[PDB]
Amino acid sequence: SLETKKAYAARTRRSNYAASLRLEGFKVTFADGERKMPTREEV
Amino acid sequence: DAYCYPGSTVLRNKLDIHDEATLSEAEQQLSAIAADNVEFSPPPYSLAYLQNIHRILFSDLFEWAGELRTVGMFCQPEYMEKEASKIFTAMAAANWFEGMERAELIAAVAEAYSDINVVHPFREGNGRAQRILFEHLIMNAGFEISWWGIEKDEWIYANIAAYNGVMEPMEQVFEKCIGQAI
Ligand SMILES: [Mg+2]
Repeated sequence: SLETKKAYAARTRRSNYAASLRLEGFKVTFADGERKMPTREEV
Repeated sequence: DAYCYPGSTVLRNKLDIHDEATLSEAEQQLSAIAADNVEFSPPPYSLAYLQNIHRILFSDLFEWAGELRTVGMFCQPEYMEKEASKIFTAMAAANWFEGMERAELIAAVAEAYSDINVVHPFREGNGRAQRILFEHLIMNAGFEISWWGIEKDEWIYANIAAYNGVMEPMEQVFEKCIGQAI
């Protein structure tokens, strides 16, 4: 269960955070949670 | 507020950003990448667990990422550790909701979410860090979780209802976000 719990979290965390951003008012859709993410290279 | 720039409402950040619009886009992007590096961890959960999530999310922008509120807003700062300890101790006494059926888990998670929300440990970013913790809480209990189950307007009203002690709107939120067993 532990290894499956970590596997489930890794599968869903990126989509869940995009949804969590939407709850805070950020203009983020479901497709944004599925997109590739850029690397950390803050401008 | 001391967390903000002098004569402004924008919080001081590591990138020296001074208007609120460009800081949200920087915060949204940089914290999203960080959210993709948070792994599920087993209980016991705690305030320090919550702080660890907040630090991972916002350490690229705020020095106080992971640190607790120093000013008031809610539970005042000097009582936040006591109040969070009460909540997490009660959650631990209930085996972190493991063994509970779906119907029971929904009512307990809804009440636990509002209780922790009243603590409000951080100057900013409380909701996002809290929901990642509740993601781990629900899948440790053994159930799927997706915040796409509700929209923003429903989420705001459920939290307002919870401020006034009415939890039924918070319960149907988790009724719609908690799914099948893993
Ligand atoms: Mg909230």
